[PDB]
Amino acid sequence: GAYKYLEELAKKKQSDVNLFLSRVRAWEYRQMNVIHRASRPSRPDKARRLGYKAKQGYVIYRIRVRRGRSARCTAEERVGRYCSNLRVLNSYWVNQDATYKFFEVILVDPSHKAIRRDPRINWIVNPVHKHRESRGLTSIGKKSRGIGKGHRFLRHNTLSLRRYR
Amino acid sequence: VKWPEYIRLQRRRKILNLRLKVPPAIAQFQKTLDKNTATQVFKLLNKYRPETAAEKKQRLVAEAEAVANGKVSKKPYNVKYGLNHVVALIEAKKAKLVLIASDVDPIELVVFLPALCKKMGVPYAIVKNKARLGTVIHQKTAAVLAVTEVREEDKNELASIVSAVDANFSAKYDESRRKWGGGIMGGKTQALLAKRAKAAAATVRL
Amino acid sequence: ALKTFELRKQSQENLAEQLQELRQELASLRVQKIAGGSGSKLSKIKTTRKDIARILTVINESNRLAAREAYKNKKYIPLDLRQKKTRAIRRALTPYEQSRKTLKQIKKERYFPLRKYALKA
Amino acid sequence: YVKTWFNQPGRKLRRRQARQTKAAKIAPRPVEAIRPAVKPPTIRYNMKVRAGRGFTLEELKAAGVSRRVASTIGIPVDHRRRNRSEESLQRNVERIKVYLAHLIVFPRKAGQPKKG
Amino acid sequence: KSFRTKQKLAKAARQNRPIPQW
Amino acid sequence: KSHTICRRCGKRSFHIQKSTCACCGYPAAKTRSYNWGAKAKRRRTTGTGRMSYLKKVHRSFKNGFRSGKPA
Amino acid sequence: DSDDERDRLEADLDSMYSDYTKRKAESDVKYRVKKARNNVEIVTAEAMTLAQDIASRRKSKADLIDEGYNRWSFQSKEGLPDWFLDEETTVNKPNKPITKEAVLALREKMKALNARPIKKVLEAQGRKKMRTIKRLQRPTLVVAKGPNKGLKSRPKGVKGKYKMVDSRMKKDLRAQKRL
RNA sequence: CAGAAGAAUCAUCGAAUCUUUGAACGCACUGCGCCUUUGGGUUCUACCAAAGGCAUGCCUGUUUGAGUGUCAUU
RNA sequence: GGACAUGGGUUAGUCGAUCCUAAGAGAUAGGGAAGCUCCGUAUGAAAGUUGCACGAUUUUUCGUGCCUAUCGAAAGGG
RNA sequence: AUUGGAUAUGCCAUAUAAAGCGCUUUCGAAGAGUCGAGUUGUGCAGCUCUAAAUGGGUGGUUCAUCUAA
RNA sequence: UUGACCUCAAAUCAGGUAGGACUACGCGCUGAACAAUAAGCGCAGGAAAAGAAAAUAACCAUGAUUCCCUCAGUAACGGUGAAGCGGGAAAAGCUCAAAUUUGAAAUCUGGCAACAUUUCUUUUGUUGUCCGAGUUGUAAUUUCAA
Ligand SMILES: [Zn+2]
Repeated sequence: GAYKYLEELAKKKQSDVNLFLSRVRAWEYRQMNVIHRASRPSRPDKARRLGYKAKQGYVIYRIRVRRGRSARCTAEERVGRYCSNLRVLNSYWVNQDATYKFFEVILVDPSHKAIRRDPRINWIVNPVHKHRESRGLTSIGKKSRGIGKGHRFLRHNTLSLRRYR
Repeated sequence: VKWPEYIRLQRRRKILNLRLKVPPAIAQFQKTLDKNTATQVFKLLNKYRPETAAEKKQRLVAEAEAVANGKVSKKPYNVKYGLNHVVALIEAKKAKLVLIASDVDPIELVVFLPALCKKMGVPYAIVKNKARLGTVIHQKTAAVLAVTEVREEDKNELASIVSAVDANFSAKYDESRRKWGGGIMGGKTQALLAKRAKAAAATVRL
Repeated sequence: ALKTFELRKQSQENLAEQLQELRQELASLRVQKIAGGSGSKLSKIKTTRKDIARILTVINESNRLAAREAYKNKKYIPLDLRQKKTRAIRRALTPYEQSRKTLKQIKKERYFPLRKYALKA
Repeated sequence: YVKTWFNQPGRKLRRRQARQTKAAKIAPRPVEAIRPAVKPPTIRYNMKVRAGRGFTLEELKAAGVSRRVASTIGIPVDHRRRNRSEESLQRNVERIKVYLAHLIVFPRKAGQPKKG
Repeated sequence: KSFRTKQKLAKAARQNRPIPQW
Repeated sequence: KSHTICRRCGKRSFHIQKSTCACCGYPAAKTRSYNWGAKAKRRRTTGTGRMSYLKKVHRSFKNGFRSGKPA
Repeated sequence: DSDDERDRLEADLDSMYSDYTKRKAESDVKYRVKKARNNVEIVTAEAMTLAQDIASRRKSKADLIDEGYNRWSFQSKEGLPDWFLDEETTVNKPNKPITKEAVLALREKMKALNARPIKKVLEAQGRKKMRTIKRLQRPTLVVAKGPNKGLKSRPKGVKGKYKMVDSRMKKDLRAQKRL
């Protein structure tokens, strides 16, 4: 499969191929708007493993955020507001230059029948997934608030008085 | 003249990809198979087109009627398509001829295929447009095609196509694909840039 | 007071004519009140107003049921004919969509469903 | 912020009702699954024996149950726990084997087409 | 004076109305 | 005069110069709410009006939001 | 011709950009007035921080050369068109760290010979001083009795700083004195 | 009080009506328009009225296009 | 009594508003901003309500030519 | 009336199918501007640099445990 | 010349969707003066969040999450202030990416047409057919416990 070669090819992000393409696409993304629709993912390998399937109801939106809160978290929140009728599934990193960091955000249409009839993405149509990006429930949103299992990551100041004390 | 923004982007990207220095793995796609051999390639490829969605249903309902009344065939021969399927065929050393589209949009989808095809010992060629490959397989686009088996009638035809690709694409170029591509400039561009370079190098170093 | 079941057995053109004559009767009775009326006339104002409502209800019900006949077994029907439970219910997953499973999960329940068992004490 | 326990009797009755509602749904079968026996992980507590989460994949296999039908008949499985000693293995095999001997399994309805 | 203020003034003058005797 | 009638909340708090009501925040889409104004909220919150549709939803829940006609 | 069609595209791209930069500059009043009327010059503070490091030997020259092989040095600019380079410098410019010492040194370089002569140090100081001089030249006891009893704000016929007394605070005053 | 004689200022409630606003959505904040269809009157190329429409972002599709974008075409 | 109660009273093709623009304001294009939002007003916008005209109908699949917001004045204009 | 999960029973069933367990002289993919290093802020974030494949994370006196993006 | 595709537009184009209110509980962001506090901002649900170990432990080992008791005012940090074990409530497990279906894109939205179905002429589907989406990868299979 070609998705193995893409995964190992995206690891070397300053090699001759990956440095030439990074500048060419960074200039190209700068010509377009800050938030513009992406017809297809620029990294089909990364979008695939983050939940994206090449069917109807899955959307890709490319956004650049100024460098210098996490930039990835800002990318999802600005895109989700821009496309308010979709659900922010996940997001990834595509490019960067001295001023901007470029991200691609995978969204899902909860009113599409190919989404509502898909047992593997039905979970996002329930109203409790309204604006996951806004409530810190995405992959980067979970990390930015320390959600995890281990020691690395109101019961204190309350006085609990029982009936028989 | 005021071009629209998207038209300006289109033409600037064309010039920008020329002035820059394109790496050898990305510049080898600028040098495609010649027009004569590509015609002969697609002649053989159009004898092995996968059967249409209607023609397949037409065959299946024909066999469905036979069992509905009361009731063994041959292995289908066609062209192999799909990036993951073709890459798996090359690594299996089953592909006899790989035809890579020259303008796959994220170029890294096919950037490793010439090297992978040369590593495994597979004759390969880079042909023009993703749409010609798509036309063969009844799609809008094929990033890559591959031939693994042909009928005994066309065994001699494929052996001639493979030799032509070897003589006209692999024996040719070869060193030309090991060189960084780009840097191409117009007739008057170097003179303008030479004046700009000497002016900048004089005292405009800040 | 006009009996509604009698009204429902008549055609719309007859209903329209009665509505026109009922509106004339209501207009005259209002004129008599502002010019000086009596106890009977004031009692006839509300009865006529309620009867005009009855005529309009029957005409409206007949019109809607006619629309429902035309749009029966259509994919799309007028918005005021559709359901109105709550905005959230109309947007929720349908029971068919909710109950959809993968082929993996269908095979699991077909071969290893939750059994009915018992422990002898 | 002061937490009060005036609903302590209300909570106790609500759980007893919830247990009763479970038994209404599933009557011939126990309202709790069978937990294994394990030894707590400390020098202070390793003499004792308490209830674990589930029976390891080796405890199920030794008893004769497969890991697929175990959940069906009410036997929880713990893919994480393992048997570092024969004492823990033989103890939980008999816990299952007693369970299987005391268990009544009602037959299901099997669909079978006209032909094979 | 628009229609709105004419109706507002009328209702303002309708608030300070003597109670009916029944 | 420095304030006129606000079209949204009907209070004479629409500032002439800033073209903004001091009570509700018109023409902003969101109404002006401030938790330090606890009494300000209870003066114009839900229930201070007809509440005609909410009373209809409350009444229609018991039977399951059903429709149709009886036998 | 593939070459000729290529050449005219570069000419059109170059010419249209120059028109854009021209009419973009024409919006400046000062620029319009201006048109009506090997070495290196260290003028950027970034270069001065670097130049200070080489001379002061704080950062080794060999380490500086190795640190110069980065993602940005391999993005060569040799021969690129102006419409591309102009945005690249504006956007894709690595922001190197900046030291106050280089800022002072640049100010020293920018200090012209006639920046602070006798007049610009005496009368310019004088105008500020005399301006500041012209800028510089530019409580009532009330007893809570009669109509003043039970007030909440400024009372009638009282202006400026004022204090209120009711003869009940006299007890607190004596206690405070004894404290 | 008067008056009326399946009553009711009844209950329940699954069918309807629901004026002007307001997230408020043709544009404005007394008004000013456009589009489709129907209708009237001493009365018809004029005038009038009525009904149904016309906000923004985005998603899927449809149709119509643009490109000195990538090509093919004896 | 400018109070209270009960009724009455303001009639426009020609008078004003309605129309136009003023300084300015202001949405749209784009760009910021964690953000409530801010900058921005022909700005690198594909900026035309049926922009306009031409044609025995053009391989009965449209060719040729031309030209290229809104608010803000009951004292201004009409 | 409106419904829920069962039971009994009728009809239909696309089974040339699908699954568990057991055996191997055959194989076994595992998430990157991420981890991390440096530094500046309040584990988290910014900036600079930027990986690995019995590798990597976390514990303990070589071992144990876990398998992130 | 004719036509494929890529990208980008347009429509009062076919069907959808978002906004505002409430805000006790819930999740984010921001944040003072004297406190992961108040205020301010964003976003949900009937619960939310968390959740099937890149978890503890040093034992004869434990085994997703949540909550309670306890650990314990303990260890540590220098007044602040946990967690492992232990007792209990409730228990349920799993889905993907990375594999060639290659002896057959086996997948799916929409239009039209019949056919059923309904808390319901208001709901929800099925069957047929056609255009499309999709090979730059939709199904079946597999998720390390394998
Ligand atoms: Zn208001």
